[PDB]
Amino acid sequence: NENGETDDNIETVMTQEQFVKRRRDMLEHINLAMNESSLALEFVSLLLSSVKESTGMSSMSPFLRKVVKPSSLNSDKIPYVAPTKKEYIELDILNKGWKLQSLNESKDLLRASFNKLSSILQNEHDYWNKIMQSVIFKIRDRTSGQKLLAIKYGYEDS
Amino acid sequence: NEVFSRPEWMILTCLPVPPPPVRPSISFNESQRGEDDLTFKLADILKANISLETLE
Amino acid sequence: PSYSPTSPSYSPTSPSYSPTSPSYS
Amino acid sequence: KAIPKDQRATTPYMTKYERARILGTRALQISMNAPVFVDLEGETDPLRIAMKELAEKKIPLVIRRYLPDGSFEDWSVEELIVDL
Amino acid sequence: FDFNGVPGQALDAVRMRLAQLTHSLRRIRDEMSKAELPQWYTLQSQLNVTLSQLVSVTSTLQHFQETLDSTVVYPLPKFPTTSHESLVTTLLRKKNIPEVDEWMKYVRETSGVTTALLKDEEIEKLLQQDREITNWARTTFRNEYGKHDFKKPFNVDDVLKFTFTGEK
Amino acid sequence: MSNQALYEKLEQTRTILSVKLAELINMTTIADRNDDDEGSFAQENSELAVATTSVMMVNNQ
Amino acid sequence: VSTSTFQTRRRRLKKVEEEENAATLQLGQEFQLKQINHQGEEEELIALNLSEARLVIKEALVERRRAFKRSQKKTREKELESIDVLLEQTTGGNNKDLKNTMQYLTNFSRFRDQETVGAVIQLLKSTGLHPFEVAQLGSLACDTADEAKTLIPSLNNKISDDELERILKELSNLETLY
Amino acid sequence: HNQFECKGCDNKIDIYQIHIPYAAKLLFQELMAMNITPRLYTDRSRDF
Amino acid sequence: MFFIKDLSLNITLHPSFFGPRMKQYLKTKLLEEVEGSCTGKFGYILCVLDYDNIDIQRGRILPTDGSAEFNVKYRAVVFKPFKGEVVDGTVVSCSQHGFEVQVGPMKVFVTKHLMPQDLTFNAGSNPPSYQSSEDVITIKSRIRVKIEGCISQVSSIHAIGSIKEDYLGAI
Repeated sequence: NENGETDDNIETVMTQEQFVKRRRDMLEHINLAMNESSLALEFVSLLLSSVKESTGMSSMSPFLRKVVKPSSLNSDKIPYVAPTKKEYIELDILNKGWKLQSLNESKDLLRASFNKLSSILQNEHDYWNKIMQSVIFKIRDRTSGQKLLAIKYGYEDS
Repeated sequence: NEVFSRPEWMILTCLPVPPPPVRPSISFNESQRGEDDLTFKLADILKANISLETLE
Repeated sequence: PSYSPTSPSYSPTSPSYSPTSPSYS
Repeated sequence: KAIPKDQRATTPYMTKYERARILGTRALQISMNAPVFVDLEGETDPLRIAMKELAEKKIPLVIRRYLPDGSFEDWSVEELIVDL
Repeated sequence: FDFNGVPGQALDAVRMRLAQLTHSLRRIRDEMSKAELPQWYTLQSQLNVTLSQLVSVTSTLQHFQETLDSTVVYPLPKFPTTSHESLVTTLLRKKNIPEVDEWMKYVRETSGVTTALLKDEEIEKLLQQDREITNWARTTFRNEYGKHDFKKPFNVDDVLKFTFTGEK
Repeated sequence: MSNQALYEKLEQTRTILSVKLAELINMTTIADRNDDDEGSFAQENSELAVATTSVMMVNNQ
Repeated sequence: VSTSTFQTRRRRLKKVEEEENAATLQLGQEFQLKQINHQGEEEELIALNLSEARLVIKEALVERRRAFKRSQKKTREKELESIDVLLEQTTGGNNKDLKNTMQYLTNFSRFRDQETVGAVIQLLKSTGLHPFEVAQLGSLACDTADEAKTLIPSLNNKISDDELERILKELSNLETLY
Repeated sequence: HNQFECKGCDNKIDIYQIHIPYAAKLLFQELMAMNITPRLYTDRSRDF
Repeated sequence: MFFIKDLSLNITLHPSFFGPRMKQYLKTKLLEEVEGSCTGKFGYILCVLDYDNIDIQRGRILPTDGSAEFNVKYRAVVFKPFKGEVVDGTVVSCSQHGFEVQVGPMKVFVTKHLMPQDLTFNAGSNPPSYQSSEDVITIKSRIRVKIEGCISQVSSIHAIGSIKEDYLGAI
C-alpha cells in the first residue's frame, strides 16, 4: 500500500503528447499568475514618497527608467461607506455564497474520485494478501552506498 | 631611549634580588650549611640598608 | 532584503483592461 | 619579499650544504615513519632511502634561499642540479 | 510643501505581502520552465503550498486597510515622461478582471438567486445562517469523536581473575 | 525508535482530525457569514480575496 | 600553534596600554571599526544579530555538507532537530560550543526567514550607528526608545527618541510569528 | 592548569615558549639582577 | 556583538601527507584546530565560513625536518563578550549564591547581590528558585543580563552580570 501511494506521489508517467501538453499547461497557466503578481510588484513603485519606496520601485527595470514618483489620492471615506452600505454590497456578499457553493460542488466531486482512487489501492491490498499467502538477504544496488535503491531477498548455494 | 633606557634608570633605587638558582645553597649536615657569596653580599647590603633606614 | 533584485515583467500586450463605447459623438 | 621564478638568479646547482640538509631532513622524516616516495629496493637505512629519493628526484622539498637583504628565491629539489 | 502628502499609509504593508506572493510565484515560475525535471513533489508542495499561504496573508493585508484604500482611490498625475510611451500608464494604473469575471458569473448564476429583491433576499440570509447553525452540529459530533489526550549477570573482570589465579 | 515512528503517525492523525472541521467551519465562512452582531470575528469583505478564501479552502483543506 | 589576524601592529618592548573593553563602543584592538580582509582592502567590522548569525552558520554548514559528499564520490523545535542533525554531519562533534550556540540562536532568533533578515539589515544600516549597536538593535527586542537607549547606552545621543521609536515599531512588525 | 600570566604586563594571552641553553636562562637572570634588561623577542622590527 | 573575523593559522604538515588529498587534510586539520577554540583575543571561534574557498597558499620547507608549513588564511564566526553588553539567555544552575545564564557558547553568572532586593532565594523548591513578589526565576527561565565583567579562562570566557538595573531581569 505505502509503495503504491508513494508511486502516485512520484509524478511518474509515460505519456506522449498526453504527458507533454499537460505540463505545458502548467507552464503557461502558472506563468500568468506569476506575471500578474508582477503588477503587484508595480504597485510597489507606486508608493514612491520615501527611499525605502525607491528600493521597492527598482523592482521594475522600466521603473529604473521611469524616474518619477507618480500618483496621489484624496478622501472618499464616504465611498468606503458606499462600498459597505450599498444594496449592491449586501448583494455582492451573495456572490460569496455563490462561488463558495460551486467550490463545495467541486469539493464533493474531488472527494468521491478519492474513494475510487483508494479502490485501485485495494488491488494492492490483495497483492499484499497474496504475498502474505505463499533468505532475508538485504541488498542495495545502483551503487552510491547510501540511499539510492535498497531491498531484501534470498538465494541458493550457501 | 625613552622606552628601554632613560638616564634616570642608571642609578639604583630598587635592587633586583636574584633567585636561588643564581646563588645556590647547600644543606650538608645540620651543623654544616653552605651559602653562596652573593647571599652573603646581599645580607650585607640589607644590613647596611636596615641600618641607614633607621638613621634617617 | 526579501530576495535581492526585483523581478521585471512589465506588459502592455496582456489580455486587456480597457473596454470602449463612447466613441460616437 | 620573495623573488619570482622568472627572476631567480642563484645557482641552478644544489649546494653541498643544501644536499647534506635535504638528505638529513628526509632521513629524519623517513625515520619518524614519514611516507617514502620511492620503491625501497630492500633498503632499511633512512639515509640510504633519502639518497634513493634524491637520486630519482622524488623528494617533495623546497629550498628557501635567503638573500642578505631578506628576500628569497624558492628552489625545488626536483629542479636543482646534483653535480656533487 | 509644494504638492502633497497624498496617501499610502498601509501601502508599504500591501507592497510587502504583494512582493512575497510575487516572490514565491516568481520562483515557482522559474522552475516551472525547467520542465526538463519537475522539483520533488515534496519540493513543489513546499513552494506552492507556502506560495498559496503567501496570498492568504496578501489576501487579508488587503482587507485590513480595506476601508482606507478603496477610499484613497488615487489616480496618477506625474512627470510627462509617464505620458510618452503612454500605455504603461494605462496598464500600470488599471483595475479590471480578466476572462476571470466570466466564471465569476458562471458561479453567481450557479447560486439560486438573481432579481427577486430584498425581502426574499433577507430571508435567504437567515436561511444560510441556519445552515451555519446546523454546522454547529459539527461541534456536537466532534465531542463524540472525543479524541484529545496527552503523551548484568556478574563481574567480567573478576571472573577472569579467578580463571588465572583461582582468586574467587 | 518505534516510538519516534509512531509519534509521526499520531501527529498525522491529529492533522487528519483538524481539517474536515476546517472544511465544514470554513464552509460557513466561505458561504459568507456577515453578522448583524458586532462581536462575531470572521471576515469576508473584499471581492476577489473573500471568494479567494473559497479557492484556497478548496486546495488547502 | 594558535590563530593570528590581519592586525599587524609591532608592539616593540612597550607592553600595555590594554585599555578596558566597554559599550562606550570601546571594544578590542581586534574588534575595531576599521578592519582589513585577506585581500588587504580596508573593510568595516561585521557584527551579527543572533538570526543574521543563525542563518550565516546554517548556510556555511549546509555548503560544507555539499563538498563533504562531493569529495566522497571518488518550526523552531523542528529546526533544532534539523540543525542537530547537520552538526552530526559537518562538525567535529567535540565542538560542543557550536551545538549550544546553534540551539541558543534557534531559540532566541527574532527573524526566521532570510527575506525578513534582509529588511532588518536595510532599515538599520541607514542610521549610521556603529555595527555593535546595529546588531544589539536587531537582537534585543525593545519597546520604549528608553528601553533601547538604556540597554544600548552607546546610542544615547546618536538617534532621536522618536526616530529610534519609529524604528522599534517597524522592527516589531518584522518579527516572524514563531 | 594551563594558566599563563605575566603580571605587571597583565598579559594572560601574548605568551610564547622557547628552547635556550640553561646557562643563557642563567646569563639572562644574571644580567637582570644587575639591572640590565635582555628582552627576548620572537619577531623582528628592523628588516635589512 | 557576534562577529565575522578574517584569521590565519600556520599548519605543519608531515611529508607522508604530500599526496593529492593534501588540501583536503589541511582544510580538515584547520577545522580540528580552530573550530570550537576559545581565545581571549578573538573569543569563541565557532564556525569556519566558506569551506570551498579556504586559501592554503604555497607551503614552505622547514629545512632540517621534511615537513612543509602553510599559513592557512580563513574567515569565521566568533563570539567575543564584553562588559556593558546586554544579553538574553536561559538559566542553567541556581544556588544560594546566584544563577548561571547560558548565552550561546558561554555562561554568565548573576550574584544574589547583583539582583534586586525583592528577589530572594528559595531552597525549598524543585529545582531551587529565586522568588520575587511577582516573579519566579528557575532552571528553565529566560533572563536579560547586563555583563558586568569577563574572565578569559583557558578554553572558555565566563562573566559576572546584573539584573538589578532598569529593563533587565526575567522576560
